Amino acid sequence: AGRAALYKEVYNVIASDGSYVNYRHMALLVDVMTTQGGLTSVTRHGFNRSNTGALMRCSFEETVEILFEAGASAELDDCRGVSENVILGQMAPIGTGAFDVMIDEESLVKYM
Amino acid sequence: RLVKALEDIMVHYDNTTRNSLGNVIQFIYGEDGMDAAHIEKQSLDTIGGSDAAFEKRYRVDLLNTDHTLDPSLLESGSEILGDLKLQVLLDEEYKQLVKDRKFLREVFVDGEANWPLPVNIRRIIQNAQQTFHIDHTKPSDLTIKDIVLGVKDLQENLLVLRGKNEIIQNAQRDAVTLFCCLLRSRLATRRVLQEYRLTKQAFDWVLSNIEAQFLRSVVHPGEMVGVLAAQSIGEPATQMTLKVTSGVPRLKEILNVAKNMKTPSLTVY
Amino acid sequence: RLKKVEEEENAATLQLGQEFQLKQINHQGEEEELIALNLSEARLVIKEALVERRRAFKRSQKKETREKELESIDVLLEQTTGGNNKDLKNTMQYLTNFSRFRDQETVGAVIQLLKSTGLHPFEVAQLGSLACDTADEAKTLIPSLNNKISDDELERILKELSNLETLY
Amino acid sequence: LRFGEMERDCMIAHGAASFLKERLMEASDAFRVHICGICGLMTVIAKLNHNQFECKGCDNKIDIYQIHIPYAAKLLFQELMAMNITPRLYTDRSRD
Amino acid sequence: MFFIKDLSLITLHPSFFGPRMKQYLKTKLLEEVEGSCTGKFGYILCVLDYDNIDIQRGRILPTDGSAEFNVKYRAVVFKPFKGEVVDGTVVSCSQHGFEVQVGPMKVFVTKHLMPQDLTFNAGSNPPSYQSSEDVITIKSRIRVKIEGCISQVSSIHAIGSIKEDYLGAI
Amino acid sequence: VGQQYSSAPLRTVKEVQFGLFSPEEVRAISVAKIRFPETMDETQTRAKIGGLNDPRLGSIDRNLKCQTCQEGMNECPGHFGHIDLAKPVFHVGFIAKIKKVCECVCMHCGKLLLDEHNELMRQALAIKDSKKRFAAIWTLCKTKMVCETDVPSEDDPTQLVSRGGCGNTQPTIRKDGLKLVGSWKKDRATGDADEPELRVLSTEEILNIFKHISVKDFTSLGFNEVFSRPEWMILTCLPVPPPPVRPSISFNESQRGEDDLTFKLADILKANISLETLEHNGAPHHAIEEAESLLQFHVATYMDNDIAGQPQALQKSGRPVKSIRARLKGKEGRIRGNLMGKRVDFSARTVISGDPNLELDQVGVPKSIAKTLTYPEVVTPYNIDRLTQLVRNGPNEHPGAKYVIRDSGDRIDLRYSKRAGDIQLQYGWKVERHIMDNDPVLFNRQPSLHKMSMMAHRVKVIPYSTFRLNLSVTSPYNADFDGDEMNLHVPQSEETRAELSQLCAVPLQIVSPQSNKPCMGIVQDTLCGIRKLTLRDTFIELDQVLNMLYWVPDWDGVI
Amino acid sequence: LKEKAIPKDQRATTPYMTKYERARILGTRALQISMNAPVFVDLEGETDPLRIAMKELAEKKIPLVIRRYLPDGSFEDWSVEELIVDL
RNA sequence: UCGAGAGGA
DNA sequence: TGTACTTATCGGTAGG
DNA sequence: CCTACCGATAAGTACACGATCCTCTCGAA
Ligand SMILES: [Mg+2]
Ligand SMILES: [Mg+2]
Ligand SMILES: [Zn+2]
Ligand SMILES: [Zn+2]
Ligand SMILES: [Zn+2]
Repeated sequence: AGRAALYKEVYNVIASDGSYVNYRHMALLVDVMTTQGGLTSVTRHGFNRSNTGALMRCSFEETVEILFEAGASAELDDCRGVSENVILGQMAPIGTGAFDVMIDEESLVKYM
Repeated sequence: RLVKALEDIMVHYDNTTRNSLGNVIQFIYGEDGMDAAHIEKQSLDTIGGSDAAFEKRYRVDLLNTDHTLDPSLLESGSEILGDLKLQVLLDEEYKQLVKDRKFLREVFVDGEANWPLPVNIRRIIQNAQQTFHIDHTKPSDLTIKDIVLGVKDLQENLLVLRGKNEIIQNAQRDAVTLFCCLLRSRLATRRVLQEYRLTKQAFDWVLSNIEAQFLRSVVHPGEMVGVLAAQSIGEPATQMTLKVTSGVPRLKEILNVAKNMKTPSLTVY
Repeated sequence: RLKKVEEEENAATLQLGQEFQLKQINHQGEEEELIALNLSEARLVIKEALVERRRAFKRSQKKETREKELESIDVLLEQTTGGNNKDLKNTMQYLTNFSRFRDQETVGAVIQLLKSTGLHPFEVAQLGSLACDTADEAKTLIPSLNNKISDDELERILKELSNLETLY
Repeated sequence: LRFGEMERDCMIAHGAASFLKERLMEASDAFRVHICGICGLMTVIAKLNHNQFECKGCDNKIDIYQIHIPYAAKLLFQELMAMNITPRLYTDRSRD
Repeated sequence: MFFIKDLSLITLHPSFFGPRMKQYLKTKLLEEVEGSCTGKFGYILCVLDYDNIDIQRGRILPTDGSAEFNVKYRAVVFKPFKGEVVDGTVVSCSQHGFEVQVGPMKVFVTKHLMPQDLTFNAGSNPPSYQSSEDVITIKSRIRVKIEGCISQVSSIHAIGSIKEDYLGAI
Repeated sequence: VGQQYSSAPLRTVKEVQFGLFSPEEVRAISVAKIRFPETMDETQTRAKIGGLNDPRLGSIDRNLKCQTCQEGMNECPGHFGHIDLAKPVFHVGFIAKIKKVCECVCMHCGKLLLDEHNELMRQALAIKDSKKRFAAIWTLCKTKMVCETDVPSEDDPTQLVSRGGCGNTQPTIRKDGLKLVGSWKKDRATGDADEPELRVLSTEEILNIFKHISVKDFTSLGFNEVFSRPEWMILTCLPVPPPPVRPSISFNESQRGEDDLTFKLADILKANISLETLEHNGAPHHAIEEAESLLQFHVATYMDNDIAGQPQALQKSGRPVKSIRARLKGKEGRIRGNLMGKRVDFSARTVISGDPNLELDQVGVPKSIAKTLTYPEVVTPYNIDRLTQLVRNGPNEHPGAKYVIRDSGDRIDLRYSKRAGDIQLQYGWKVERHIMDNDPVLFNRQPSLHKMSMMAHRVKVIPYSTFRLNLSVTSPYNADFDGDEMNLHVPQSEETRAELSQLCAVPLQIVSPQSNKPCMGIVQDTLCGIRKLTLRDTFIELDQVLNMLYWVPDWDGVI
Repeated sequence: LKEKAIPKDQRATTPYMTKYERARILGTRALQISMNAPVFVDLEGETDPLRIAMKELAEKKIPLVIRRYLPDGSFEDWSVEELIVDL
């Protein structure tokens, strides 16, 4: 019920001036803040303090603070995120990079 | 903050809105699973209007002299009269149409009919009447079994989630609901002949063009969605030039959460 | 990972490398036993692989006796592989001069005789490669035996190896 | 010209994963570094003429992998080593 | 002694993406593998069975057009051990000792690792090692026990001894 | 690429594990000793002493050297060294973590304060987290200030059983800068009457307690068995970053101009050399601790110089030293400034202009900009005649080339080169050619707020130096032409340019997914004139009616 | 842990080619053509390698196979021929 | 080049 | 300007 | 009817954050 009220409040500010933004965008942000258990702040201590790969988190304010926690607690960055593949300098698993492409020898002969 | 909070979020290949770690935020993107660009503000005619006009515009009664279809609309309009087997499905059609009005009034309690939904049926029928040059003088080539069955057979083809088990099949039915409610509203057995005058050749084309435009309107796996949403909410906030708190100072409270006054005026009824 | 202990020293107490296990894996997936070869076994395997190589190299082109084995192997090494391979010529030179059995028929019985007794494929690769006369000679040069095989039962095999022994 | 966070953000939104990566590497930093596959650090002493690739600390001339990563990342992991932090770069998967 | 092992290895340029690819890749495999000498596997001598080679699929790399193919193959290996008794042929004969060409690897035996009752003969060419009626010259097949192994470059070397029962000249 | 071929496998970084440097591994990892705190000259003649800078690591001035591996500045990755600290010291980052681990595990034995038998202890250890589990473990062992020997009385009938070693009283610990102090109570009608006893807790005491901590006490407090052992939170052996991390810069030729860290690294060696000689020579008891606090402070401000509101440390002149934390801190500092966002090549920027005769997807690039930016085209049988004709035109005639890359990595600068006029051009070679018409290129206007503002644009090479663009595309970018500038990015690969034309095209981005409606509209004169024209009042005579029709590029030819 | 790939039967993925796949398959085929790779379709005097890759898809003569990964690691290998180009 | 200062939609 | 972390005094609960 | 302990709500102190890009010039100990 809390998230349903949260959407009403977010949508009411977008409606106040500048109608409109599609339900999909605000309901995603709202579902992000509530698919946690309670309410999640969109700040350095709210969302940024989560079970996320250390490199993704250090790129938002608490940089060396989080990187010290990463080493002291022996955290492992999964390399599955957007941010950690940008730092590594690899084709990130986003749209074009979310699938791999192989060549088929069965098809190579078929077409000559 | 918004853009950094929703970087990881992306529509996966199994129509589910997950992230980097793999936690689920939404099971179907924005509840319907459509690429936001292929949507138009469409009107649901089953929710709006009086019960007298709704019963007049949609109720089909072959077992009556004044509530039947005139043979100038149907090719077989006189041999379809007094048919009990054909009225069984025309009762089944109107019993689903009266269910739609009661369910829609539960969803949109405010009474508004114009809502954004995929596939512009409004124009798909407007172009069919021009593409085939259909005249209002001569009767159609289709019958009642062709309309009421063809409309229901199309509803199966409109796939969002690729099913096999009880969960995915029920999630598929839940995903369409509001769209097929509009489809039942627009392709009613009476409406197809009374207002549109669709020939069997042009009707089969309209059903396929609806299926084709719907499968085009489905979200593309790889769409960054969260990144898209983060910018789609943050951009209008930049142009907030226009005694309760509103605009950007109120927008900080809704992000911060944030147990301070400003204007906590609760509403009692 | 993180240096590791290293394992153990490579010895003649069947303490083979951390890679060469008594029971290892296959490309297909099965748990196949270790494939160790002696000087007769390894000579007939490279000759077989290079005889079948020229057959495949010339398919695409479309659209016995001691000293006679030395010259025929030397020609085969030049056609199938280029001059760049120095190691293979020295090995094939050494394998044909020190092979115990020349005929593929005799080798089959040698492997059936040895790979059956209950000995590691490396001990078999060492028995079939080195010529031994006394039971004690084999027990000293291949120290992995001792308890693994009986002194008189090992002599029974050693006698049969002199009968299986080929003429040069 | 600068291709910062705001410029990277839109290229993710579009879905062009390789154009963003090319802008980030081929048109900017891009550096090939040898890493020890056993520990995951840049401990490798790569001689590209005598071929003595040896990693002092793991006695290995076999488990060594070269990688194209940005020169600033190489530099960042070296700064983290200077602060007693170990960003062990592993090319092998172990968590599904 | 010599083993047959199941082991694997390749990035292929897009200009070679034609029907004559499977055979061209098989050549790229033997071009590097055939002749190589790894520290863990030993000398890679001959890639067995040129036919039936498993190649699977080549994932075309991110920004370049090259295909990364995994080539599963079978090849003969020459891997020695510290204790492995080997009978090669004497190739180098000198005052210090002798070098034994056991297949593709050279093994060195010092004057101290061999018996004290033998000694080198300088007044005989090719250089020789006498005792009674046993002489070690330019050829002379010898039985050596590998006491130690040297990994060095892509060419394994050893340090064997011939001072024991049943050892020496053969 | 980092130049030159390598005979090693190339494989993507699939995961990155974090941990701490073991002072035992830092000794094996190290190639340097770092005894001398001086940097430039031999002793002291010319080119770096074998103490700090190139003892057996990174090269310096155009010399390949690099501990015999050579390779040169552009290839040499820099090698790590080690510096032995006379007395162990805390790590600035793990100050509260060391203090909170001491507040949980009791001292004198190195064993947990509460272990298994307590019901709340089982309720806190129930979570298999890392920090959330340790968060409860801190609040539980924070109190119950004495270690225990015998404790269960209401689980076994009455008698109590022993699970611990020594029952010594754990003290209350607080922070007074770089050091920690514990308050032992006692005072039960015995020593110190009623006031407690306070002790300065040295790193040598804490480290030996952390060494005696059990293998299960690591997992209970959020530590790893091989990556992050609590003993490595205290530094006994410090690693030294090579020259690529702290360069010499080179002031002219015979001058210096070293990096802020090279001076700071020597300052830790200077603070350590005073203790190294004091511990061996005349020891004045409470005068070595006065210097030990300065070595602790030197290693502290090297990593963190923007510490608590007590010390500062500045490298005279008055400007303060930039620490490793301040160097890679957010906003224009390594993570956000050199990794999340970077400066790029094959880019342009100039004042923008509007045009009614440009296509919606077109961009008017000036001749000087297209002649400066290059696209590397590979020599194929489909170009050859075209590619050689551009090489023939050279770097001054508009459709021309600047550099020709041959079979091996050898750039041929056509601006100079004795053979510029000749050039045969073989297949497989790369020819860097001037930008030409209808080339997919990214055109951008900062701030980049939404998915748009960064779109693909068909190129049209035009005179008059200014970025020309269509009028209707003023809305997605938001900018007008009141002295506004715009970026430009030429893609270098055939794949990235196909990822721009088949994804980010200007007309492909006509309908906005934000408001499910279009994000491009007819504006200004085109919107003002369309109302004036579209009304029953106005008609157009035959003469102007045929020019109105010819202006339409897809006109059928039917009046 | 073992494999995770579901066969070319019983697949829960879209039979249509995603806009990102279309741009990638063209991008890589146009790159390979530009790098001298052998062209399978009959050339009609095409000097641009993307114009070639675009026709290559129309005739369905591309020998590429797409590996569509799911969140649990499982993948379904879809050959370019199997996928339908609506978009 | 560091820093400060100034200036631009 | 707001959040989060950390320590000191304080009324009562019921058990021997 | 009193005490060994055990939860209250306090108030104080401490935390490193805040448009995007771009351009020009001055003066070090
Ligand atoms: Mg994680
Ligand atoms: Mg402006
Ligand atoms: Zn290592
Ligand atoms: Zn170097
Ligand atoms: Zn204790």
